[PDB]
Amino acid sequence: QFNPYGDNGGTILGIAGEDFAVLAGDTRNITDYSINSRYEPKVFDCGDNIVMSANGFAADGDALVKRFKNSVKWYHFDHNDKKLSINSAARNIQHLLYGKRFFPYYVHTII
Amino acid sequence: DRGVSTFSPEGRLFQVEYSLEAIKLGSTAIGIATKEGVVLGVEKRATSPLLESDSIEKIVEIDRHIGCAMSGLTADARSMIEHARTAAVTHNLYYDEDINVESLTQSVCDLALRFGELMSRPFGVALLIAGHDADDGYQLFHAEPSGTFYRYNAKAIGSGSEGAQAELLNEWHSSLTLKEAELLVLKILKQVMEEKLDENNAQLSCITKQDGFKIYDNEKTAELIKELKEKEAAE
Amino acid sequence: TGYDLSNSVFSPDGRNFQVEYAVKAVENGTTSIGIKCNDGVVFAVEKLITSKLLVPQKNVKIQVVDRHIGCVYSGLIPDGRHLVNRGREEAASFKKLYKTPIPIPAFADRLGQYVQAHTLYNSVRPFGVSTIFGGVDKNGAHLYMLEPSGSYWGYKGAATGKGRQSAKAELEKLVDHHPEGLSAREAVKQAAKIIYLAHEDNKEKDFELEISWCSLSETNGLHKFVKGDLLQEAIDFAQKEIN
Amino acid sequence: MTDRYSFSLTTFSPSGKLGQIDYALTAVKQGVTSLGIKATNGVVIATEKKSSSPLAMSETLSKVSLLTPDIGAVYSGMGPDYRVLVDKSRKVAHTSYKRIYGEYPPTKLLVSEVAKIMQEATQSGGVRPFGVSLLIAGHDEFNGFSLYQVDPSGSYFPWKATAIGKGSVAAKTFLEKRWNDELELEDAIHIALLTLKESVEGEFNGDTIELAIIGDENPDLLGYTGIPTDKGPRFRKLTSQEINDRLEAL
Amino acid sequence: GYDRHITIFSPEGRLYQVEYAFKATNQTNINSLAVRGKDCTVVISQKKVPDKLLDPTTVSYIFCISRTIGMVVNGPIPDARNAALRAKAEAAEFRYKYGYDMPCDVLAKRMANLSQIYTQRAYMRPLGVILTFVSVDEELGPSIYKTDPAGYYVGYKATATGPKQQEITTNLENHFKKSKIDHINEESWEKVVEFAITHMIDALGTEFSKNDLEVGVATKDKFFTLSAENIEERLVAIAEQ
Amino acid sequence: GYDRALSIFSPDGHIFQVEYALEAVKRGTCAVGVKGKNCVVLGCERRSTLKLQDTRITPSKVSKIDSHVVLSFSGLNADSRILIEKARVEAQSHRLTLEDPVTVEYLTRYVAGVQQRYTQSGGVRPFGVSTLIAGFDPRDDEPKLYQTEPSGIYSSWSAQTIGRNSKTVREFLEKNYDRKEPPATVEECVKLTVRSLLEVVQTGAKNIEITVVKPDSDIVALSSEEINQYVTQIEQEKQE
Amino acid sequence: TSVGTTIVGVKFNNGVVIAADTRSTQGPIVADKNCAKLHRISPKIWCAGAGTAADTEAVTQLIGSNIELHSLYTSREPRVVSALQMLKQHLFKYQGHIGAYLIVAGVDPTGSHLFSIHAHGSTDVGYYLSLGSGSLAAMAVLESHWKQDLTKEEAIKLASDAIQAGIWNDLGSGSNVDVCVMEIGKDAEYLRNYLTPNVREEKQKSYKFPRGTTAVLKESIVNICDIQEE
Amino acid sequence: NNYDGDTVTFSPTGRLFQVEYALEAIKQGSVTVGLRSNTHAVLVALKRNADELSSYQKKIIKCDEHMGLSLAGLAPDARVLSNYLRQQCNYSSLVFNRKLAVERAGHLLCDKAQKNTQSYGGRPYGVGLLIIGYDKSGAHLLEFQPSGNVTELYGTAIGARSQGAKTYLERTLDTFIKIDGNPDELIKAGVEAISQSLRDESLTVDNLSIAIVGKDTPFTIYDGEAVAKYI
Amino acid sequence: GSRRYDSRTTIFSPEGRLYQVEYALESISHAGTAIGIMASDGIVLAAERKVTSTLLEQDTSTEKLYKLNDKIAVAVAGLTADAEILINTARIHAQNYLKTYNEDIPVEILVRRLSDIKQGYTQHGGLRPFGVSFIYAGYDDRYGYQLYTSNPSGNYTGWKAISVGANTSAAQTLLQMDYKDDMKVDDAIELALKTLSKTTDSSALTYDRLEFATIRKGANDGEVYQKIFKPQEIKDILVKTGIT
Ligand SMILES: [Mg+2]
Repeated sequence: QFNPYGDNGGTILGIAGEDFAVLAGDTRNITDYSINSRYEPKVFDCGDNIVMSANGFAADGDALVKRFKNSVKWYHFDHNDKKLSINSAARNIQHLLYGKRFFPYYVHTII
Repeated sequence: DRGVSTFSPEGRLFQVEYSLEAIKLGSTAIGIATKEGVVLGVEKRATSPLLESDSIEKIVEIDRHIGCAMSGLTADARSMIEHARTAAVTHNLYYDEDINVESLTQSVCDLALRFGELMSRPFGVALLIAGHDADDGYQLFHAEPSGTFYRYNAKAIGSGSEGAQAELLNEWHSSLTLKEAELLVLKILKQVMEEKLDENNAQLSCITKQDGFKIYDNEKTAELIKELKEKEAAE
Repeated sequence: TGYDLSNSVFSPDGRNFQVEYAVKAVENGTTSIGIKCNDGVVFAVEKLITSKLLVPQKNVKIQVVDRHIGCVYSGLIPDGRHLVNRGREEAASFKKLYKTPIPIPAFADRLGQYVQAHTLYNSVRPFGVSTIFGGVDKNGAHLYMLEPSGSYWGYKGAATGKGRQSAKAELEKLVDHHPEGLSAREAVKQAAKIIYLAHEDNKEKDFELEISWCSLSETNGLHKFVKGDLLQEAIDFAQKEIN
Repeated sequence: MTDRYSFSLTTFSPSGKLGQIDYALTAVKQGVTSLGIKATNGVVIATEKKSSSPLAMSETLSKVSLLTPDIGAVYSGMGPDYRVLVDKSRKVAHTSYKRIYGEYPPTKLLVSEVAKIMQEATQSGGVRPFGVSLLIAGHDEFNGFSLYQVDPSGSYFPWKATAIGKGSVAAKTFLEKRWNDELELEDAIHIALLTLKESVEGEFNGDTIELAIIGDENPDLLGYTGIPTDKGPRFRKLTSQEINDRLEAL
Repeated sequence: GYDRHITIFSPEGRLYQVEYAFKATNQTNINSLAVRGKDCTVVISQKKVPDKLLDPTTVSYIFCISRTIGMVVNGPIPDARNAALRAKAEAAEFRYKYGYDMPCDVLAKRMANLSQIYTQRAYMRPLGVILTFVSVDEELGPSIYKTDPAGYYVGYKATATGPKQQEITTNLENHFKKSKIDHINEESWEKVVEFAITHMIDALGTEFSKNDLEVGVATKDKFFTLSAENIEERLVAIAEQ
Repeated sequence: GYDRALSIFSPDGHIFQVEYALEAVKRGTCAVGVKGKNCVVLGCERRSTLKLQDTRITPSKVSKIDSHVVLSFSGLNADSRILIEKARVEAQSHRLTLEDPVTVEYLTRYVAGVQQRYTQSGGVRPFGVSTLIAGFDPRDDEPKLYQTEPSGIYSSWSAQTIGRNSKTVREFLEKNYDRKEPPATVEECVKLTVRSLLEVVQTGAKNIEITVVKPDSDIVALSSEEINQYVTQIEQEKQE
Repeated sequence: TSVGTTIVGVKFNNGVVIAADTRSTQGPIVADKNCAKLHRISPKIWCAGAGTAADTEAVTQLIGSNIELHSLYTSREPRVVSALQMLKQHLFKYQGHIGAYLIVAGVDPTGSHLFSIHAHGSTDVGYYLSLGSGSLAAMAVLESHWKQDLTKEEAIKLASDAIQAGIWNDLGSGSNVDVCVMEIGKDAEYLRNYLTPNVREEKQKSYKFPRGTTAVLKESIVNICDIQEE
Repeated sequence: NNYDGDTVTFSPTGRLFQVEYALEAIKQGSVTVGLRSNTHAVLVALKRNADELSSYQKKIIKCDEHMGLSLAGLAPDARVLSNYLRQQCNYSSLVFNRKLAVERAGHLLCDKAQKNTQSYGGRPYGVGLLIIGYDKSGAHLLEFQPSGNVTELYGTAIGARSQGAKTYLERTLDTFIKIDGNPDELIKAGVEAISQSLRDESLTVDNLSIAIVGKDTPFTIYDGEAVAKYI
Repeated sequence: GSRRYDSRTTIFSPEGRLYQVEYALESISHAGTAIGIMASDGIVLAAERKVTSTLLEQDTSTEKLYKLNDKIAVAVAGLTADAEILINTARIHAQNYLKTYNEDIPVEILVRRLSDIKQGYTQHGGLRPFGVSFIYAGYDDRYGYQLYTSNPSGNYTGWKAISVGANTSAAQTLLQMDYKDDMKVDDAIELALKTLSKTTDSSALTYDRLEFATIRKGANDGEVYQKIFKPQEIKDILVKTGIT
């Protein structure tokens, strides 16, 4: 039987300061007991001063980040180049994720 | 006969141009934008004295920060209002914020040219959309059945529009107060209306950042009408 | 009367006037030609320079279908592009199912049936283009010309557009003077001359020459544009003949 | 593309006339004469095989058609319209009846189905009415022998005897004088041949006349033996020789 | 007067669009003829290549529909190829569904039914063609069945189509009045082709070279068209007696 | 599907199909609505060109949409049935989802919305019907009376009439109806409604129908004799 | 599918013969002791069915119906290969869910034919075939006595002997032998109950009851007539 | 005349009048200019107001970081076509990690407009577009007509009185094509070009709209006081 | 395109009338007269066949009177083929109701359903309306004996006595003159035949030109019987009432 999911390992960490924020992640990508890559970037600059990581199944992780980056682009087109605030980005990502409620993106997302 | 989406030899869509004629027959609606708020006012124009005039609803809320006035075939406006309200609420659901006044207006205007042989004809109503957002402050837009929308410092639509617009040309300046705008709408409505203006055949409304969109009570408007009469008799 | 107001209506003559009116749009277009040579085909077209602001060599008119077929047309350019887009879909599905690239006669009928279909209903307009097309397949070289009615035949030489009468006369000379055949390189030279000669019907504005070819020996049976030195050589040959 | 004619092409005129139906009936009037006569023990339907060319093999053109083993049809008007109606009538006898009840439809109900198809071409979008009138003869256990006429409007009527097409007015008068409720099948055939001769100009023989009957069961035409209840079709097309034999006793 | 633009009845009960489609049939100015032998069916058609720039091998109005069935068309080539493609599809589908080769008369009926639909449905125009189908059927033998824009079809002992069909028809009628049989009593198809060409020459009053004719021949289990050199051999035999 | 735009704008900015639908309303029998202080009365004209009619079974002019709201109309009878059915379905749908019966304004807004939709949808003509919708909101004692028309506009009325000769009865109502003091009782309201129809009707016999709607789903249709007593009393006061 | 049935088909000189037993079963219980398993597709094309009895009957009637319409459309007598092609394409489409296992035989203008067809849509050609739960018993007889150039009388004998092997040795088969003979240039002859080797012996006792044996609570006339006049 | 009722009807001379009437809407529109060098491509557009209280209608729309256009005619039609371009630019990036070539963008717009000229029920687009972009083959300028005809040019102008600007660019051709690595001088040439199409009115601060794209310059639109430098 | 040939069957005139409905009613005015009369103990349906022939098989013929179920029947005026389309739909609706509720469909509910179908063809679809007017004669246990009529507009009304088809103005006046509320079926039978005899365009009213039906509780005890009269039975009632 075909299993549409996989586990690419990885660990990410987000901390909010008083006037700053950090999003960190290891660069190792794996399946089972093998290393796929020692440097595969996992945390991404998505524009509008937002950084994002979708950790877990890397195919879903890459798909989500890609669709959110795209959502930032179209937010600018549709709303006169208005900056996407972090709270608005968060609500948007909820809808991206819940859209696949019955076939989920197998990731834990942090922005 | 001929297509509903046909161009004239001058390069204009027949049906759109004809709907503009229906809007000219509509009751007058006026909007004035200031740095203290945007005022919206309409002529109710009841067809008979037995018609309860407070059931005439030509000023409508779209969201807390966006109001709207109409002129022309007002039954056509209902689905436009329904769309506007849905778009405003949907954007808040998707983005946890207020929608920009321009974006709301653009969403409404996207419906306009969706006619052919979609709906069977253009809308026969024009809208004055007024509101406030953090990026561009107080705004007033004129949404037409052509799909075009212009931003205005002040604008009149309906049967008394060209006389009213000439009056708005002279009276508007960038330092108008909200109170000054209220009286100005009342003054110009009184000028172009057939019947004598009072609190039952005319309606006022405004949008401010603090209190949002508010339709004025007949008692509140009646006082502003009395204030207008006295200041015109003052010279 | 009124028989000419609607497509697919037979007049009392048995004619489809809307198709005949589409031909008028074709006759109004620039001159395009096709020459069938010994092991391939050559296509050429007149491109009117409306203004100095047109970037030279950029507004390419001749189109490739698959990798072995060339198409050129006169009349409404957008209609020609629509026909080629369909032709590309037809060629793709043929190769998908049957593996082998679409033979030129097979391809000719695919375009023919599609153009003919636009004469069956009043809800569509006929194509405002005549298309000259062809290439090399397993049975050798083939040249076709397709009209707004959907009518097409195989040709030794073909011409359409405003200077078609001039071009046809030139093509007829080549057929008579070369019963054994014409080489691909000769056909390119001759194509350049014929377009230059046909430009007398469009003498007001100057023009740009565009040539392409498919040849078994010269291009390995693939469609290629004539560029650089070979194009200049053909232009020189053409300019020498008009003087 | 798409059929964009979703509106009726037949409509009421100010006088209440349905123009396209009237014009369809005019096309039927121009058609070659066909007739039907009902006897006590059978029904006969007949028409002229108006051959368009002598090089044409008129046997390959069947104007009289079997619909079911006990039901036959003939027409006057547009042949191509008749041919497609026979295809639809044959199929509907199976789809809306035989595949449900395991038996062939009675004459009146098959006629009803054909009538419905013709009615729909009078009201549906983007079509014209059928330019034919049909005469349908048949037999079934509970209704016995019957003969029906179906018109372009979809209206149908049962007849003792009738004629349609070119010389129908004269032919119907001829049938009124000859018909009675005691006719045997051979008498009806004789009257059919007499009536049909009046409307025929040229040759009048078994090769230019098409004639069929609904009569006794034909076990010789069944194609198999062994089932007592299956006794064969009641529809039988007369041969060229069988017609000529009855033209000597004419 | 929109009853002349679409396929609805005129006050006289006529379909003008069908009548005008019959007129388009003769637009090519080509005449065809079909006859039956003992073992074969032969169809001949005039071939006219008016332009020297044309490839004459691609100019044809005879089509190989299936292995057994051939079709000659009288009318414009776009409609001719429309009918040809459909007939080929119908004949192939028939064999797939019913497990035996589609008969000539059945294909004719099917195409006639399709044509009938165009005379009743408004959105579809009639095709301006007359289709003559030929074969040697496994049940009926040599067969000629012809279809027209009205949706009419019938079998023929022999037939002719085109601007000068009447002259050819009468010529054929007169021959069969003499012989009193429904076919050309000849063993070989070569001689049946020679008969067909001879009687077209007599009827039209014109001589033919090898490039002025187009010939199709149906035998048991195959239909095929003759080359220019095959036709030349036929013309030589005609001239030598 | 049939998609033809039947309702379209003309050069002068008019939609003739909507305006011609109003002409169908003008032809329809007269309907009138009058609201008192604690009731609403719907009066309807019955043309006496049709006798031998069976009045038990013949479709009555006033229809209950719910137990608390009624609808009368002028115009095409067949068209009105479609609007009545839709309204009745929506009334039950509202009770099912909101767990509260429709307000008179909501029901009016729905019917008016359906009418508007039929003025800019392809392949359909407008309803040749204007309606009077009357009743009381749940747990409310304030009378409600609304009017709709083919275009889809609607509004509230102290008193209103529609149909043939409605110009005449509106004339009567405009001079006889006082807003500061509406008909204080059922009697006064029914009397004023019958009086308004008597300006237009002909014989006060089986030509006048009267339906009284009171608060809390109290709806009753008056009989021939009850109405006949109003007709009698009105003319006896008139002989003076 | 339904376990049961013995059916055979045998080619001979100038035609083909099919035969079947007459037992239909529901589990171990005999539902009908004189079932008719020989079905007619057209006058001279007959088939016999094993497996799900409703499916064999239904698929035969459907193709038989379409074969009749095809025959009328083409003005030609139906061919066995047409019945075969229509049956197999229908069955293949339903992926075996229509549990029809048939032996199809007949004569047509092309000649005499004998085919088998299996529920998933595969077909086979042969001179002798057997299907059903008693097919192995039947095939044993066919493999022992079949030869080339059988006469009509020899083929009927062989076919019925093969069915008898099923009747006696297979529990899914029993009762009688039905036969249908399809000869070229002749009417097909359906021989219902060609053999009857299983008549029940007379019972030892009559079980006719004395009248009034059964206790009755109520009696009433049932109105089967329509609503009456007057 | 009898042949202008719909787009599906040719005239007896082979003309499509509905398309020609759509072309007429562009001529009524406000003037806009396009020109390019080998490093940059520039759009200059004269915006039109309804009256003195109204805003000036925006003329320039961004399609991607490397592409955008200016419009003349029906503005809603430009919104439809620009939305389609945005999607196509976006599809190319998402699926192929590839910036959409300006020439291919022109082909897509041609085909989209063509379908509206051959079918019943529809209408042609009533807008002209000037597309500029910088891709893997340098700077580009395209002119789109709703007939479907798309043309690659060094410079051009569309709208009312566009002929004056077009003649100027035809004279200046040899000068402005050489303005490489100097954005301000290329815009100056565009502002001088559009000035040849003005009558009675002149270029003010809310009147003028300028866009630029180039080698190391994302597509950016200048309005308001950002264009005062060029007035 | 196709718009050119569209008659637009569902539009208002400037006067607010539906063209096609009005023209369909004009068609119906030429159809044979049908009359329905309701009495206290039953309903009568009487209708005139249109100019017949001596060769028409009358005993198997039906053009006017149709059975919808055991309790409800209709008289037809207009296009017979159009009527049969609607009649079959009505027969199905009655059975749908019987299956759903296990009770016979009340007369009005059936009438409303058919009338709504007619209405639809006047408002949407772009098709011509049905050129048919019905008289419905039926019984249910709520309202008892009922007469209705419907026409191509989809409008329906209830009646004590009514006519459709030709000469309805003359027929309705004659019915209005002689009808009384306490009338019985046997009296109503006579009125219907007398009215047809006076309004007919034929020279004389004979059995072969008539279709006749009664719905009576003259069925043995509390139940209803439909009686479609045979040709001989129409001949007898014509003699009984003294018309022939
Ligand atoms: Mg047609």
